[PDB]
Amino acid sequence: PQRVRDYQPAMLDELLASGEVMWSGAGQIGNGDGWVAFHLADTAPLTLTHGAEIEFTDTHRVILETLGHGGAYFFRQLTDGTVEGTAGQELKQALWELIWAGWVTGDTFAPVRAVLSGPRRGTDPTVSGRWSALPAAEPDSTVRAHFQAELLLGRHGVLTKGAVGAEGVPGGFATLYKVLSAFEDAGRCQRGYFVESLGGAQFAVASTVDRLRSYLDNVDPERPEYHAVVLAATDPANPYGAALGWPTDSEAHRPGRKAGALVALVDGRLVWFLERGGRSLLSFGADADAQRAAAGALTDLVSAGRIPSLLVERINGVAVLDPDVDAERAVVQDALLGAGLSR
Amino acid sequence: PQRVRDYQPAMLDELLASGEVMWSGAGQIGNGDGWVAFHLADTAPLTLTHGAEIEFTDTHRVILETLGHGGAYFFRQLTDGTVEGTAGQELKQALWELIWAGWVTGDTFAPVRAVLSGPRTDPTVSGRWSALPAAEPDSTVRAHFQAELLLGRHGVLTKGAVGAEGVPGGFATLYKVLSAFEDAGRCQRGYFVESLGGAQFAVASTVDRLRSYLDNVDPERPEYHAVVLAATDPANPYGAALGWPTDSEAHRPGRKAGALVALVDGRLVWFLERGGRSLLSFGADADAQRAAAGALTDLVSAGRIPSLLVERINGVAVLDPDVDAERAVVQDALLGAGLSRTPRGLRL
Amino acid sequence: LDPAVVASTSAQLQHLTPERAARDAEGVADLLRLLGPLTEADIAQRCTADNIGAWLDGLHAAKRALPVTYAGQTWWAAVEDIGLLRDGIGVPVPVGVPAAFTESASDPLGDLIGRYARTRGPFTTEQTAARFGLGVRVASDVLSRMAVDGRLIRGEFDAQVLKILRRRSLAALRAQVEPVSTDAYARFLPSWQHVGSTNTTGVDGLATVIEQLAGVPIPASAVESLVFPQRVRDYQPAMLDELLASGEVMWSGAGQIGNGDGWVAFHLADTAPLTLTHGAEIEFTDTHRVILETLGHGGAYFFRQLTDGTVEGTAGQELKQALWELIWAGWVTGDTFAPVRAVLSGPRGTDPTVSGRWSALPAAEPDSTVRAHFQAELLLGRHGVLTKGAVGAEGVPGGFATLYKVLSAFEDAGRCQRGYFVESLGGAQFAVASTVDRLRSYLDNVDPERPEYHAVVLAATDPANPYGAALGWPTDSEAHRPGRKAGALVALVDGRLVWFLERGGRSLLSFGADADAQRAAAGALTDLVSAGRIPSLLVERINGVAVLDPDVDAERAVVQDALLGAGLSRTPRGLR
Repeated sequence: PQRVRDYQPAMLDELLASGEVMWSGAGQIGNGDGWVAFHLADTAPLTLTHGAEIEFTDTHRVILETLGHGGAYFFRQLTDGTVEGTAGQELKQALWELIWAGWVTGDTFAPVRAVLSGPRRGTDPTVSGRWSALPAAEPDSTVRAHFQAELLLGRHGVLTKGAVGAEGVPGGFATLYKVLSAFEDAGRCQRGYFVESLGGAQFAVASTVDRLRSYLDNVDPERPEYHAVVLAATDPANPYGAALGWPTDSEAHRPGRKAGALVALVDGRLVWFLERGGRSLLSFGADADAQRAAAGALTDLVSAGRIPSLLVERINGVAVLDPDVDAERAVVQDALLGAGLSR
Repeated sequence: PQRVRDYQPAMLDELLASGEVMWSGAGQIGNGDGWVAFHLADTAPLTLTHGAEIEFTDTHRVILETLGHGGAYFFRQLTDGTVEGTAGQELKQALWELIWAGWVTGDTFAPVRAVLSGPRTDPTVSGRWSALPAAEPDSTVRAHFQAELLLGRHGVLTKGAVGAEGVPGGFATLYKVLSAFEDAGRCQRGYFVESLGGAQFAVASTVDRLRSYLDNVDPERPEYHAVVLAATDPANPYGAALGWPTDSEAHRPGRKAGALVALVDGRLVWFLERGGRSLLSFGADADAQRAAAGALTDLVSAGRIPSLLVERINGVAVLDPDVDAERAVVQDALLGAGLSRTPRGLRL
Repeated sequence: LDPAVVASTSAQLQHLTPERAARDAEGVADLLRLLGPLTEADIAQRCTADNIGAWLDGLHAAKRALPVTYAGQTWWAAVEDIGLLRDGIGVPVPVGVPAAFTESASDPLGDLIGRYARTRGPFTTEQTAARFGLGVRVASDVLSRMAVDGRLIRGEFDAQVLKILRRRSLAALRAQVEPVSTDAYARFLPSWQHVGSTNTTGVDGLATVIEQLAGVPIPASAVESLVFPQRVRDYQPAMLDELLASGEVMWSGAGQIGNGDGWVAFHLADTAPLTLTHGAEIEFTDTHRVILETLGHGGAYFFRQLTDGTVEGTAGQELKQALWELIWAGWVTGDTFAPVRAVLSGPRGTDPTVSGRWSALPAAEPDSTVRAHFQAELLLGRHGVLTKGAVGAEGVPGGFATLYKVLSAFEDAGRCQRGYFVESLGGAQFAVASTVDRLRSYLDNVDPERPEYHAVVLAATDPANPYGAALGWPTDSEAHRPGRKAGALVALVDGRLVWFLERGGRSLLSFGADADAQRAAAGALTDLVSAGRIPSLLVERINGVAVLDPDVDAERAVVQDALLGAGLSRTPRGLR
């Protein structure tokens, strides 16, 4: 809802149920939430993963037999054993263990809205939509490499040694660079020294670099714009962590790139950081009311209802709020109080 | 959207996919209009009907025999290596003919929302299409469930409503089974509505609710509540239990699809036919037409119905100098409600 | 205990009246469930159509309401009680039963006699032993232990039945119908002011809610947050501001709050100089004098037009502090409700909190008979039955001793009918006639049933909250005593006032500690939080009086468990 700008959860279920995209969960946080990775129907076997190598117990073995031969099935008909009773309730745990593994997917995206709500005639929603086997991901070949390269060049503006490290392609940058240079030799891409760091091998399609050639700070003295944007740390749009390391300033404590960690960043400089909600803050750099724009952004979020918490913000990286207030820390709580009570 | 005060269509597809209801259309009309019959999923085999009979060409058999021993599929996985170019148009036309007979069922209400949108990946066949569970064979259980369901739907089950409703064995078989109910005691067995003049079984509790609405013995000005209804939704007693007023000796209205009966304070004042172009005032009374007109205008302005700019009556359609009294009141009513007059005689 | 009353009441409790009889095949099973097992020869006395011989077989075939042969002759009993009765006395249930609900996890004979007593009138200890096949003294053993619990008490030749028998007998002693319990009035007053009513919607519904809530001062913070949006089902703060802009209601301000949430008080425009309190009579400096000069002499003016020559500066902030206080007196109103929406926002080019046109309120009517007549009729409109109490909180000038005079002219001429309507209140209790018929509902009937537990949450200073105007506060605790205070929540399930939240989550009370009934108020308050109607989430710092994490209080043990049932978590409170 930060990019679409007009999002109703009934807009995703519509796209899902048509058969345009695939759900295809993979990974797990624990106690629900997990790690969902969308797809597209035409090119699903290309941009999918192999598997998870789960234990494959017998109650797992019965499911994959039914879903194996055909298309989508409901919960109540997944097997013959009655869903009534513990033998029925034990199934849903055996299934959601198969989901996060990435073998079966539900096409409605109602389930993974249930497991987010909480642990609290088939009234339960946690297994409601019809579940289906997932198409056998095409084995790595010459075509999967080409398509993945094009996809990466489309997702990132430029493709560096860093972002390939975060994306975790099989074979590392060493193998991908082979096909990247094959492109630029054939055309379809040009390799230049586009951003001064990150080494001297950055690939980009010649259209992007035009846009990127904008946004440069012109050679003039001028008051900065002080723009503000707030992203999840583990959001693709977040550079810090991919092709851009975390700031060397304030590093003895690792901010990291994990779930629920907001990253408020004024136009280019990483200013704040949140962790496991609105609890622990990290002020990497300090500036005069540049913190104010980030505070405005966080407050606009919590007001709009996008992020759940009310941002207590009780701990700083040194945990100095009430005792022995730091002068560099004071600006943080001050710029915050002008925005939000922090309570 | 009339009996669910707030209804956004995305509210329905939330049910269909969850697995609690089954749409199962079971009757075809013209082109781009059908008979859908929402069943519940717990007791679907009971309220379902046997599959219709059709030509059963070979491509139909291809659509089946795959949906048969399986749960459900997308449109593409029905057959293999057939694109929307030439075999698709034959496969699709084979599908929408297989569903109006009632053998397959969408996993959501998205396609039918399109097939009505008129000819203008394709939206016409999107969701998963499932083979449909065979209807429970007629037995004693089917009979009891249908009888109890009918009693739940209509207030006082009559000999009439069983007529318009399609039940095997006619009203003669129900009276045989409802007598078993009256013996056990789950039904009142009282002469509740007089003109029906039969045996209305009803229920113990409903009668207590039905005994209200009884006209008060003293004289009182009427309340004038106008409630427009589609001519064929079960909340329309006429044509099923009450029967139509005998007017227009030759020209007779019915329960046609797309017609509107606008009844105010119980009595029906008007009748629309096939989306405008015919108004069938039945013994009008002044200032009652005002209420029905207000009903129609709030309906069209809320958007639930495509506007009506085409108007006629029995034979006096538009600006007949032979103007009658009964045609007058209709005019004085429609102009007062603000409906436009003489935009054109026709419409292309 | 009038022998006449004790007859009918013991009759209609036993479902013996011609009205209130089973008319159905299932209305018979409801007999067997409400009161104890009884013989079919007896059931025939309850049901209307006496062809029972098939109704009872229908239940047997459907495997419900099985028959048993214990205690001499055989009589039927509900399946749910076949488990209890089995272990109590007689042969056990046949193995044909599903027996899912049969298995007992507690003492049978402690519950088979209880319902048998709660149903009938005053009864002898000799009869129960015959009905249940017991001896003689073995029965008196139970009646003894039953008296210690609070169920069985003496009734002259059944504690809950004695309450009813005393209530009806006395009410029969004088010639008057039995009054509804004060709990029933607490259920009645909200719905008499449209609380949670879906009939009311749109601006034509808000111009109804106002005319009834006219003249009563309520805090600006609660308006359009907890008092209007509860009764005007959909409420968008324009439809109020659009009303104000026309000549329909005159938003007036009375009282004063340090925070800035001034006691606003709405009035219709036809009847303003009646329901308008006079004024405040504060000292008048130069600025206050110059405002009243212009702002009163003509119709109205903008903000900038009040002063002259010097538009703004350090003089702008002082005059904005002069006017915006002159309004909290009641001498000047705003032409819309847009400024006050800003003052609640706080300090957070043009400047709000002086936006709209400003005007001089009309000269309230001098105290006379017309004002008193109108005020009495209005109070009869707002409260259901106005007692000598609620007039106290409304603070009409002259006190109840001045109202009883003119209110007697009404009852004499025949517009209202005094009586004794609510259980425990004054003897005056006036009421219009059409209301009293509605009040005859909400009358908890004599038979025992499972409570409804339908929670509603008000603001403590909301006119719908009866507690503090008509009903007295529960005297549960004397040290920490609550009252009608701004921004306080009163959550009440059936009129019981189960909670009292104060000043956000800062304080919580536990008046009616009931299992399974704290949860209803918890759920309602959580819905208020989720819908955003409450301005802020709840914090829940203290409970009772500052209960700390160790050393759980027994009376308190259930309140926290109920709070856990809803969204609120175990995060340390006010960690700071």
